[PDB]
Amino acid sequence: LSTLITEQRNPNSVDIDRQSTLEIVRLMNEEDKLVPLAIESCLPQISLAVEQIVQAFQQGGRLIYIGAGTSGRLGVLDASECPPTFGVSTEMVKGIIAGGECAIRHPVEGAEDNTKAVLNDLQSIHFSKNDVLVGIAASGRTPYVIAGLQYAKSLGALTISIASNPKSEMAEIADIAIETIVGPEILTGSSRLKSGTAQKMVLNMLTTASMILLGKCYENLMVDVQASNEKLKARAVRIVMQATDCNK
Amino acid sequence: LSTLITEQRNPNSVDIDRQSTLEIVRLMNEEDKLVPLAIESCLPQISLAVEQIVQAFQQGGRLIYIGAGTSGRLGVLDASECPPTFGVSTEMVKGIIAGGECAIRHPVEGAEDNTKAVLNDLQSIHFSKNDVLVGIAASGRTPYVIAGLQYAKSLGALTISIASNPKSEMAEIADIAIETIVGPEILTGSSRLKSGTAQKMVLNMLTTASMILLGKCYENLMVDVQASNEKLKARAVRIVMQATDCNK
Repeated sequence: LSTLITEQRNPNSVDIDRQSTLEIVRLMNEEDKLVPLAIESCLPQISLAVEQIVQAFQQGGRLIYIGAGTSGRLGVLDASECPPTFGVSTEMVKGIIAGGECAIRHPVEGAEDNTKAVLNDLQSIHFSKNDVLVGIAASGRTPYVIAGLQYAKSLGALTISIASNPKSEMAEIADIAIETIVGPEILTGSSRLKSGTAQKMVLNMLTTASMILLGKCYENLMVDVQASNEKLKARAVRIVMQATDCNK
Repeated sequence: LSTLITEQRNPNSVDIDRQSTLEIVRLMNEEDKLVPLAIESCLPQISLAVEQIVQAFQQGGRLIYIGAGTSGRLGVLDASECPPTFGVSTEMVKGIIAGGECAIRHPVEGAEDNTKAVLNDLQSIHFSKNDVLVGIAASGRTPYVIAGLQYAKSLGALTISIASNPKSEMAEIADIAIETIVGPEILTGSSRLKSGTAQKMVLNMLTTASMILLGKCYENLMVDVQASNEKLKARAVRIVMQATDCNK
């Protein structure tokens, strides 16, 4: 844990437990400003991932996310938004979380250390060399994710790692390593903060960019939207009008 | 929908469906840089919310999040991280999502328009004037959330609104209005992007700041961590050492 930035103490928060409410949120905001800068540095790798994901998609493959705790939950979150936004099948982008569905709401004892469970999770969805696997873990050393990436790599599938520590074991295994160096968290080890934000930003790019390139968009209009409520239904009507000056 | 920034088209993405992969992710990154700036503007309101949440917590109340779709999922995500990070009961911070558990993975037809369902959802957890209710909706007009805030307000509970459009109906009802003006999304109406990031950042501040003030922290060390895996167990040992120069 001593060689991980994610586990490092932030010099600016040493006396955070003695600072005013405003000073605490201000400090959190200043650190937040650093996350977009950390992603900018990874754009070349993120872009490559999108290119590779689009090709896989065109080959009939799926985009698979794996992770534990918060990282896993973010993969589930991003995946859940693809069908309603781009009108795609729920199978196109799948988010897998260590520990199963119970892990979405709460932690599952030793879930991220189960190196055998990930193989079962991937075999259950018939993971194949045609799919793309994105391993998400701020530490870059989550056993469950390392094993998932190793398995996928051995099968012949393209692998991508998203982690917050440089030269991680995950990055050493993955074909494409996205390293979001966000720096020490305000609360030491609280990766749910800056790394969580970084992961959401990267995941959003992987799906948004890939879906746009696949045609699930016209100009900057969400033409493949799945209206499931009044707002979205009213937006669908609005889109049609914006694309071609007509009326309701 | 024509008076909502969230539904506005972004001038910089008009031909996004015709741009290279790198140009797409770059544009998304430039827009992302704007989110922390949008939060900075709300710090005074966010800080006030924390102060009020801490008092409620000290009075025995809970922090309750309500939202639909992505907004609801983020409230669930933030809530799920409090027990393992601050060692608190699962009842202290609760995330409620329109549509029930099914809504975590996928959309539930008309869930965000059900103004009666929110009353049932709040009554089920015995919501009271002693609790604090945070209504989360980028549009600021989600019927399910508006009704939730109205009910809570009438009961006598402190209410907080988090939305991305100024002077929303939610902000008009809530006691404290946090307005994260992030600007038009790259994909028109795709609030899962900038507004989602903004909401996560605000929620993270509400719980991190409040928990720190309650003593669920020492210096910047996560002393109340709940070790559920080798990493966290190794961190607990590390924390003890960092606080007082001892050894394993």
